[PDB]
Amino acid sequence: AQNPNCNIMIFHPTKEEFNDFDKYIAYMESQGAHRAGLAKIIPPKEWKARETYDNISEILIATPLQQVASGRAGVFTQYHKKKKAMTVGEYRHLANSKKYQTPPHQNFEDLERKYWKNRIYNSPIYGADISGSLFDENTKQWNLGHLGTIQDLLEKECGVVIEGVNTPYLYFGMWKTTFAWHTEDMDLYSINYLHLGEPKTWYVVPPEHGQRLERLARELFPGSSRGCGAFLRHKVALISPTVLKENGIPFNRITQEAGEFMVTFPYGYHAGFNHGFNCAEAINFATPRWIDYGKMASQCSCGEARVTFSMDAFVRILQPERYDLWKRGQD
Ligand SMILES: O=C(O)CNC(=O)C(=O)O
Ligand SMILES: [Mg+2]
Ligand code: NI
Ligand SMILES: [Zn+2]
Repeated sequence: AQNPNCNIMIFHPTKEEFNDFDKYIAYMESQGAHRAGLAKIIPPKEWKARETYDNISEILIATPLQQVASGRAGVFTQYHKKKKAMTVGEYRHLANSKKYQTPPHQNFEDLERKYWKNRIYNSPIYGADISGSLFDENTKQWNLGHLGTIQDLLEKECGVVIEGVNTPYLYFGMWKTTFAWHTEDMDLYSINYLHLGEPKTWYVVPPEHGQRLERLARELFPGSSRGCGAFLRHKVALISPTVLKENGIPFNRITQEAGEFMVTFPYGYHAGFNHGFNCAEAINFATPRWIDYGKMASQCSCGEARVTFSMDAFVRILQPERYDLWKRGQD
């Protein structure tokens, strides 16, 4: 078995190897990459997502989110308070302000220490889930707005034709902006490209150990657990590496820098934070190996997680029994 310790793998495709997306994903899995839950892909040196970022300030963040924390430094929840709309230009200025900017630090490790020590005492502002793309239409390789769609994968593998579309989303982050512990909708893959700015640190639990994380989460957030049988789908809970180590949960960490892709694999729980002002683009995708994870994916039926038009069809076809009760939570 390849990659038996479930380490995060880093790949350096040639421009020749960067032409066929599906084939490269299947290559990485041949080498065991999926066992970690997360992989890094460094694009060929000749490749570019676009010519420059010089004119992005006019993108609108219609609902910036202030991420308010509650709990203790290593075990907290976050709630997203909606703020007034601002442009990317206004957001970048805010991120660079004395109140919100990255503090002085020695290296990524000192900064990680400062994040876990101090996150709860601040409320950084996140521009999340903004439909759109920053890839130039002329970028033919690994363009997240030109991937084959999950609906087309389900059609090719299973023969069924369903409604829905699959498009990317932009994320604008600042120091301390945080993504809570989660897997993707329907335990899909994701791919995330860091277009510009400061790094993003990731934590990930191997898929084969995801239930260990869930059992810890039920112990640490007991009333959330009683309220919903899949409350990590609400994307509100954080658990530090120190706490994970104290409770024997297998995990890994890695820092993504500007110009790099990350792939998350089905049922790979992940969480993380941003080091300073940045812009990432991400989209879900599927492969044939995903289908069985889609069938087995947990769902939020308490009604908090409240998910897409396109996820409806996935639930209807892959989880017909749940269909019913799940759409009661989503209506
Ligand atoms: O970048 C972020 O804020 C969150 N991204 C992801 O969870 C992802 O790409 O799966
Ligand atoms: Mg613009
Ligand atoms: Ni994710
Ligand atoms: Zn729920």
